[PDB]
Amino acid sequence: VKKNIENGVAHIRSTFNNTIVTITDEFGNALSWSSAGALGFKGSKKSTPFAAQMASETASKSAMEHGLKTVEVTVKGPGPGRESAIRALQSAGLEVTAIRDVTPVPHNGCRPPKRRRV
Amino acid sequence: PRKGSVPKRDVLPDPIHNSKLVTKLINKIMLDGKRGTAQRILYSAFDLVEQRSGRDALEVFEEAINNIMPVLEVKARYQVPVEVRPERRTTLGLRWLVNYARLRGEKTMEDRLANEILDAANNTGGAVKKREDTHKMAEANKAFAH
Amino acid sequence: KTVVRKNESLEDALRRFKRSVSKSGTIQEVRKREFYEKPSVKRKKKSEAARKR
RNA sequence: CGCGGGGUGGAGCAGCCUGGUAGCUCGUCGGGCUCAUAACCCGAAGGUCGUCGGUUCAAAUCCGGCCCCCGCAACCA
RNA sequence: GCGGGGUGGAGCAGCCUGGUAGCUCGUCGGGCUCAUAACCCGAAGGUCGUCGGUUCAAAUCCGGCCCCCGCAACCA
RNA sequence: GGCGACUUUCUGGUCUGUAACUGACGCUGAUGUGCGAAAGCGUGGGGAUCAAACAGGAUUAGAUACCCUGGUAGUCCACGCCGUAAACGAUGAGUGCUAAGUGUUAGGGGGCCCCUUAGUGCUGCAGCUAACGCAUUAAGCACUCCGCCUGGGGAGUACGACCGCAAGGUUGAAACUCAAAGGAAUUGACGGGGACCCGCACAAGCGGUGGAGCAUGUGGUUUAAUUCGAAGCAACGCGA
RNA sequence: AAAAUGGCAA
Ligand SMILES: [Mg+2]
Ligand SMILES: [Mg+2]
Ligand SMILES: [Mg+2]
Ligand SMILES: [Mg+2]
Ligand SMILES: [Mg+2]
Ligand SMILES: [Mg+2]
Ligand SMILES: [Mg+2]
Repeated sequence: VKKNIENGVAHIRSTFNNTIVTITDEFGNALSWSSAGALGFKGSKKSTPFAAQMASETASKSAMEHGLKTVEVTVKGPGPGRESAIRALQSAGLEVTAIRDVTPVPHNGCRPPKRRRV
Repeated sequence: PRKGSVPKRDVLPDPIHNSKLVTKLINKIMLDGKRGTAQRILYSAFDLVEQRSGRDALEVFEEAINNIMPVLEVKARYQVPVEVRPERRTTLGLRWLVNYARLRGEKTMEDRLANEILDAANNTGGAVKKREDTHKMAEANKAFAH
Repeated sequence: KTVVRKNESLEDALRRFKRSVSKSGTIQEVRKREFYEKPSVKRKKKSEAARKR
């Protein structure tokens, strides 16, 4: 009934609209996840680093129940909450083995959406 | 559009209690420059609170103000929770005390004030509630603290 | 991949990570390709950037 | 005529099952903020749970009675 | 020939099921603005087509009259 | 016009050096003849992304927009068609001449430096220019040739022709009407432009006005007459 | 975020 994975990878996805944190095992199966919206942060608040911190904390606490003691941080997107989220993971007590940035960069691939004229 | 800060005025210690805060509280109670009425109200209120409390009037006053004064407040810039200035904190405490005393339904102002300070020491005072309300909104805007 | 050093602060490792990301310039690249710009405009911006350098 | 299901702030919707501990969400109502508007934030009010009995330390909760409502059988005077 | 409707200046509810006139706009007074518009605040205005009937009581039901509208007006 | 992963095949042009050869064989270029962004068009194919149109949501007095969520043609390929773009260096082509300083690309020559050739930038004389500016990459000084202009609007319209599947393209008036259209630069003013600064401007506070009654001024209305003047701030307990 | 308009002469 209870998972027992000591080592996992935490994926933090930071966007200007929202920040999402998911803790997964090394295999990549999700153990727990939390978001600013899930914690009830709305609108501008979701972007704020505090919201990201809280999201990281909530996800980490669940991960500790799964028995995760060491976690690897994977960062995606340019959202401001990324910095707080990484600190919050360690503040929760999950060991951060490593930090990596996985934000996707196309080698001149598909066309982007139009620029907003306002 | 302002050159800079202006030096603040100072108050003489209240003769009865040798406390600056007592002098400041008198001034807030005073209306139309009628000092005598304000002093009369505060001293009478202090005697009443002391009698009912069974503790030193200055002691309960200290406890009351401590409960009323707020650590954090929100100022629009969005509302951002900011540390209240120590001098500002005293101002807010005394201001709320007198204002809430006026809101109270006791016939005489001295009775109102004495009840408020006693209730403020109890932490059941309406001025203390104002502090609580100020703290609630500060916690709500914690994300906007930055 | 930046790995947190033994007996090192997580914040220190995060700082090192931030520096490594800055060296990569991956974030910068992502921001450039957030919105489409006309092909001529790209060349103009590139030329302006060269003039800035 | 049977079988099955349900009745809870103005309303919807849990706890019922696995008794003690009516929650949640809108509609409200007053404030704060917004130039503002909206949104958001803060405080306050409104169901004693369909009803009536029994049991029990304690029942919206369980067991019974009763009523209303719903769905399905019954649908060849 | 058979149905439907006629409610503030306008458009539209209330009628089924008698006692209860609503909404949006316009209007009038104030505010805002250099001024106007927009916006904001407050207020007024409908004998319910018209004559009758019934009823304690009629926008509400019932019977005429007038206006308006829809449909039908066929077979040799 | 354009051309940005790599590989191979086919293929054009250019530049340096040398001075084998030829021996003015050059230059421009009406009419022609080709090529020509994007959009569009035809036929066949393909369809990830993006996205005219179109549809919700929002915004707004309205919102046939801006923003959001979707989304068709199109965007892609082949073969035709179209033949236009602020197709711009708003600068036709060939040639020679006329200060310099400096960067870079592909060479050549001689001792990191110097010299030199063809490009590609910046700076800057003489000279030019209405001015801004240009200045060996002339908008300087000269010669050849071609294209083009002669106030604004009507109007790139009408008619005719030609061309195109169509959309349209090319060519291209007049009646009428005006006394001006314009280029550059200057001084102000202004900006939902910027920087630096002030003032109870705001903020932080305290006490009011707007509600009641009354006093007074004014508007309006009234009257035989309600005397005249003041009219946003800067008329309205103002002349009084 | 929204954010319209203002007789011709002098
Ligand atoms: Mg107006
Ligand atoms: Mg095309
Ligand atoms: Mg779109
Ligand atoms: Mg042309
Ligand atoms: Mg050169
Ligand atoms: Mg008044
Ligand atoms: Mg004008």
